[PDB]
Amino acid sequence: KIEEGKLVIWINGDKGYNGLAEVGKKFEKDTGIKVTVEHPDKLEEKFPQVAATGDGPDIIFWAHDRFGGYAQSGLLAEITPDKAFQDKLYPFTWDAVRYNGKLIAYPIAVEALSLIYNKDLLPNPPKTWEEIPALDKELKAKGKSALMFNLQEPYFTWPLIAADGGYAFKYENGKYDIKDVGVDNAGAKAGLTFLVDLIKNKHMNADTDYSIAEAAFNKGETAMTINGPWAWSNIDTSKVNYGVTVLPTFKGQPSKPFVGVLSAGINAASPNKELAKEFLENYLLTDEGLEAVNKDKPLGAVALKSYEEELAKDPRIAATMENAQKGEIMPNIPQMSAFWYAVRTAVINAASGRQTVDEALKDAQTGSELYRQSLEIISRYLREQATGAADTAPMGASGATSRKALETLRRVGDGVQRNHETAFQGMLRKLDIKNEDDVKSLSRVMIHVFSDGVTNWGRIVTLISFGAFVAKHLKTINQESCIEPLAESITDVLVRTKRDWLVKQRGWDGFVEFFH
Ligand SMILES: COc1ccccc1-c1nccc(COc2ccccc2C[C@@H](Oc2ncnc3sc(-c4ccc(F)cc4)c(-c4ccc(OCCN5CCN(C)CC5)c(Cl)c4C)c23)C(=O)O)n1
Ligand SMILES: OC[C@H]1O[C@H](O[C@H]2[C@H](O)[C@@H](O)[C@@H](O)O[C@@H]2CO)[C@H](O)[C@@H](O)[C@@H]1O
Repeated sequence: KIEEGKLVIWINGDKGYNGLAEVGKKFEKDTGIKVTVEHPDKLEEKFPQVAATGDGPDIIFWAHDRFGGYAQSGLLAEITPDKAFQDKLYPFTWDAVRYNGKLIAYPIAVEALSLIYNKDLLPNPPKTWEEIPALDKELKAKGKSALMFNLQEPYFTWPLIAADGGYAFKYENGKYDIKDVGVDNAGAKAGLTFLVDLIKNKHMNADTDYSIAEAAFNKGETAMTINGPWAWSNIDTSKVNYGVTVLPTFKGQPSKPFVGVLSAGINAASPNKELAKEFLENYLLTDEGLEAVNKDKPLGAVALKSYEEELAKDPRIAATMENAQKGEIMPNIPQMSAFWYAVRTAVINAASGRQTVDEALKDAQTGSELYRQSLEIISRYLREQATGAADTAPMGASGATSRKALETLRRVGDGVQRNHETAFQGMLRKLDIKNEDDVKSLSRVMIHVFSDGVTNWGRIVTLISFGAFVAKHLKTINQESCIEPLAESITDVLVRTKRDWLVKQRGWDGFVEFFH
């Protein structure tokens, strides 16, 4: 479906897309291949939908956090640069784009938020978040405000939520404990409560978004903002005497921004993969290519060592790296999209007063844990049904919920398979499942049948029960390796299509209560 002999690129509208188009024109001059750069709204949400049907751009740019989910869905081509090329970029940038041992994108630049301040209003920035209410009172008396930043995207509030101990997925001993989510701990509550109190005390407004905060800072109305390197170009045009510095501390601890590596992935459905690799390696990831993008909107600390050696001399880049070192590189696990949606809703609801901080972060914790919790129950049920023996591994975090949900699923799911054996057997025979490809075909039908019907626990149990019925068949035909992917497929469609309803039921605790 993607046209051969051209390149279509998607990049966010806050990045240097006109500079990127200049690199595309240089590519066309040599090869005669036209390069079209687009910046659609919500491109990070559109890409997984359109690429799943074989459509979409040839190349997608986004921070690396979204790319593990795309790679898990088979939407990205593996990238295999030679050693000479790999050595030109910092190794930690390649680490950001590695998923299941394979490189799935080219790293471009390292982005971290910093505190940006107007030196003409505030010659010295505040070192702590705690002093911002008094600074706002002093500035309000002269017709100014202390701080405005985007409150609609959780990326900007995360540094404050993480400062006193909030975390997305625990990281210790060089590994993630994906079962350990920290969005509703005391640290996360303290940071979000601080933000909500700034709004309650009229130091900030819940409706402030990217455009509003940018306009206020660039017009000299607010003394400070929180933003990344891409914002510096518009501040330069405004002529505000600005500085870029370390984010304020909270409870004496540094603010911890989630660090993104802007990366370029190649669509697995592209018939232009070799053209895309040539464009990215030999035109974009060069001093001249990155300089073209950087001159339109600054990239941050670029992954290309030769160019970064020059950019690192800029005090704004040193401040960006200082904030990056105090924060953490984002995970790229497929559940990052769910974590971001959950925290986005939590911040918006707490800031507006729709939910208290406790209610908001409890829902965010449920939403963030949903995939792993659902897979634990569904995988265990399918495998024990297929083999006749249960998994001996400990349940882990939220073990009581997992154990009680599995006990409930055994009672209700066994009843579904018993009573509906006729239709289940008839469907299993019509599907003629013999291998991995037949399981993938079953999964596509399963998605639309499940999604279009009514949302209730009885239909959710039927979906999972049919999965167990298929798992028994897979065991019989020596295709036991197909059971875990089937469990992942069932988990995917459940948590993706029914996300809001599942969170509203308190997840699997609601299921246990419903069938008590
Ligand atoms: C109060 O209610 C409850 C309380 C406790 C527990 C359960 C319930 C409950 N509450 C609600 C419903 C049901 C039982 O529903 C069924 C039980 C058995 C069969 C059907 C349905 C309808 C149901 O189906 C599904 N529900 C949810 N997710 C999925 S994903 C999926 C599915 C579909 C195709 C695939 F390839 C793979 C998977 C189906 C599905 C839908 C229809 C199906 O058969 C239709 C008849 N065919 C069979 C084949 N034969 C040759 C011709 C006649 C079958 Cl077998 C399946 C598995 C499906 C529904 O849509 O409501 N139970
Ligand atoms: O707000 C959640 C959002 O955060 C990050 O997105 C950043 C992006 O990394 C920056 O390059 C810039 O565009 O600002 C975005 C925030 O508006 C994550 O990369 C993204 O996945 C997540 O949804």
